[PDB]
Amino acid sequence: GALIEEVFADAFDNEYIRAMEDAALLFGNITLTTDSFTVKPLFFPGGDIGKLAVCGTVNDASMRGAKPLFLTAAFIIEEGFPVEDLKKIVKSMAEAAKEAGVKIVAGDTKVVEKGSVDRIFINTSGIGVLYEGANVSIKNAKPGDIVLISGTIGDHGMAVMSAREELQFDTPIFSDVAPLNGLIEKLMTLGEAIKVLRDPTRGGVAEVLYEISKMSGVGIKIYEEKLPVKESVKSACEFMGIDFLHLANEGKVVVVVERDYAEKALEIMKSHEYGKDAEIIGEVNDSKLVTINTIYGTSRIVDRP
Amino acid sequence: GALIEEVFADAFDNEYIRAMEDAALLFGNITLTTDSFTVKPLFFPGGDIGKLAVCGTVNDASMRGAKPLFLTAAFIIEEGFPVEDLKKIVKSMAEAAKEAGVKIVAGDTKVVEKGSVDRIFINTSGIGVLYEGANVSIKNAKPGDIVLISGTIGDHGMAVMSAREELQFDTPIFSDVAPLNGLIEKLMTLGEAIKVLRDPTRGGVAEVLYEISKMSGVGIKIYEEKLPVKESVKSACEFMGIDFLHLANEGKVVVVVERDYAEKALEIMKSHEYGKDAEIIGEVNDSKLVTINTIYGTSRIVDRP
Amino acid sequence: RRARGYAPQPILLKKEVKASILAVGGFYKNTFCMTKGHYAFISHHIGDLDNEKAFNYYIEQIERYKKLFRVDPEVVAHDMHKGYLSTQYAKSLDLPKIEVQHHHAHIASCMAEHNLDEKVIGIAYDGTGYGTDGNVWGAEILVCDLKSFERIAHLKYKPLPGNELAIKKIYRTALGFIFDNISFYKNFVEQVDSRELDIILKQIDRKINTAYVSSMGRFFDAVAALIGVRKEVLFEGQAAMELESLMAESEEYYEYEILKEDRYVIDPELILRQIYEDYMKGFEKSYISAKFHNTVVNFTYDLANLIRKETGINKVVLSGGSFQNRYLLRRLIEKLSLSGFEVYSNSKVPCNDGGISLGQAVIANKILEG
Ligand SMILES: [Fe+3]
Ligand SMILES: [Mg+2]
Ligand SMILES: [Mg+2]
Repeated sequence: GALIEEVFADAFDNEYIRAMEDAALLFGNITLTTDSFTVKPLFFPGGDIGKLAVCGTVNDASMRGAKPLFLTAAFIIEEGFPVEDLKKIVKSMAEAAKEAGVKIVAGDTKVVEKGSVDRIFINTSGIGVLYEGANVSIKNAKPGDIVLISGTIGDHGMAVMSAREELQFDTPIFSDVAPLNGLIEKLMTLGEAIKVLRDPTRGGVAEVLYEISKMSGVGIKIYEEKLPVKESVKSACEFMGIDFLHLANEGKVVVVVERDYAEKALEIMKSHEYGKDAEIIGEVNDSKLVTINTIYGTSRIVDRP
Repeated sequence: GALIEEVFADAFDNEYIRAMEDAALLFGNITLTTDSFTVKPLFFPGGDIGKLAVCGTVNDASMRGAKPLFLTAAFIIEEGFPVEDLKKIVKSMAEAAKEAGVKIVAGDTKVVEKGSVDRIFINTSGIGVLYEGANVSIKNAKPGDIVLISGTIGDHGMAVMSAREELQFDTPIFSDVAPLNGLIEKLMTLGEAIKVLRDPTRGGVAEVLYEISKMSGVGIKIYEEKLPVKESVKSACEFMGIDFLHLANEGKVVVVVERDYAEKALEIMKSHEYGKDAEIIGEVNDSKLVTINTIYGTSRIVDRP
Repeated sequence: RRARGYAPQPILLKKEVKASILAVGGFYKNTFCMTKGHYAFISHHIGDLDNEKAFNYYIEQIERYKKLFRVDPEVVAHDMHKGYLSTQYAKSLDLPKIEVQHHHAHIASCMAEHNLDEKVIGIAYDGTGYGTDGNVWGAEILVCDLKSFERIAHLKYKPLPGNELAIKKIYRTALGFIFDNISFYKNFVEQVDSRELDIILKQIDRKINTAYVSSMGRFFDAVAALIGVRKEVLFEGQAAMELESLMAESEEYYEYEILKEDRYVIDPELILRQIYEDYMKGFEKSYISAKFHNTVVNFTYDLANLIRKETGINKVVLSGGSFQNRYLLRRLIEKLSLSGFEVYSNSKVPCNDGGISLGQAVIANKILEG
């Protein structure tokens, strides 16, 4: 019941906030985002808090149809946090910024008493610049649009779950942490035909679709058979009765496009290193509902996390 | 302690980081800064973590001779933190932003398990727009330039320490937390003549002078009988063995100006509500040394905190 | 103070210098030292390095000594303390750096004088020096050669509330020393301003601007404050000297206890109790002082014997500013000598911080060639 985001929305109420975008669009051409990173454990299969802190903000800074350029990095560190772990985190941050073609230009470091923070938190903010004819917003979905996902669903969520709760599986699960600004850059070739871009992080794919529905004032239909998911994630969830639609991702983007450009958007993704498992997964409805079709045509509402 | 900001310097080595500025100057035009706020208590005489979170960033975004416009706010909150405490913090933020002529345009909110954060941490990032002909930097000082301070030295540092540790003095000490963007704007009438602006936050005035010294390649002489201090702070320090130059300030700016324009800079500070106590406190020399002249002219070197 | 008529004459070394070394010295009573050949070129007295005219003078002389003796430094040796000017100047130089612990330097400055190059019992007593554990040292017994040191004995750490303020207002030093046993010193503590006291006790409790000290200088200050010699000084060590002058002739001492854990430790507060009891009984300052001096002499003697027993080492080095105390030096040399020790102290350079740079030089030299 974190109705803290309701208190936030009341006090900082304005056009930018009401919009509920991945990033604010300022001056018409530059974008601004911020995110905190509180993941435990700090080091997990496929990544760490450092790579996460960069990628997430690089991603958020692109979701508006933008090339991310500059980042801030704020570190809040526990007294006596092992410095060799810190060197590893910082290194991972350096590597991710380099791959993303981004630079950390400002920052802060605060050290707090032992026990005032579990080891280390990191906040990053990001600045990006909009491409020529970019118009990407959670408000932009119209009925008839196609919904795509850039790759498999539920990697990160299940990976940190597995490491954090010591759950052994038949196959180890790795996090999908990646900067997607390169993939987004190739998508933004399609200009205005790209309508919505969002990374399904906290709350997974399900939450994104609902956010698209709420803000665009539309519905979304997805197809069970068309949803990409690694077998390791599939059976891990099937063992615990979890819906992978609710697990977080950190190397994926949900894309809404014009009907005629969907085939092109898929091929643009499939020809990119982080887009090999991309699929057309659904369609934007007239209904203000979020529904999933199984094999043979059995419709049911997607439940909210 | 400060072995951490060292790791920060080496792995994020670029042209912006190495400049060690209050805020990065991007596109030759906009400023970018971030800062985290971890102060205890959350509510103290003359302000709170909310006012502080906004004012500190508004100020840093202004420090390159710029107008602050847009802020981000990120919250890391401990599970079970009283919502009534949070409304009050957030209200102070919205009022501060209102005063500084600024908007919170993007944010984040994270809830963590009990004992993982001590109540609430806030990070704020900010962007501002540079004024015309504004060339303000930590590197810009030169032999002959005049050093000035916006007001009384040490108010915040002592106020918070006094509230936290419950230290009883003859006169209670109140924080100086205030948005200085307005004073900065009226100061920027003399663009180009203004060389350095920096708020003497953690580390005090002493640290600011050492930061100007290292980065401009200059020495700074200050004079004791010219330093503005509140009587209650003078006394508080005298009872504890503490140099008021080492204490944090949150409503002050240290300004470095061309000799000829120094007088006009003081006058316009005196005509603003946050610069009535302002004074000319010394000058820039080629000695590469930071010194203080006590009553009867004794040239002690200023101690680094 | 080694200056006119002694400087710029060097200190002669037995083995020739491996590589040219500049030792920057410390803070108080600064001298620098340049090595070349069989000579360590220690500077004349420069003074306390805390002001512009002192620093300029310091710079100019380094350059002047280079020209006068054709020395070009290949490595800088500095004190571990991060706040000394001598340390910052050593930081700014584009040379490799060797940091040396203050009291290790003291002991080595005496060793250089007698051309010693073996593990010795180093008794370093002074006011302040930055220790490797981050705390203030000054009442140390070390097992050291010129390469490294092991810390075998010290006094129990006491809070020094307000730092430099407590060194001026030495009644504050007394408060830190007696802190965890306040109620016993009722008469002295009652005469502390109620507002200031509350602040001081909070300073200690919450660790605000309060260093933990092991220090012979501070020990003396606490005694001087408790027994009404002086509440406030005009210079560091003023109470120390006055306490030595007023002392009477006596053999009496106080009961002390040597607790062994990780290393040998002595609680000074345990000695202050008896001191205060004597003062409350109306005993003469002169008598108390004499007893206190003998207590120090006796516990240092007993500590030397214990260390000799466990290690086999028979050479004792006496250095640090405290040994400017004539009684403390004479008496300790004799007590130890009459017990079989080979005892060494400073003569060519001071036992105070004036001797630091010579010790810095020879330690950094052993490090390089070794
Ligand atoms: Fe010393
Ligand atoms: Mg996002
Ligand atoms: Mg600043």
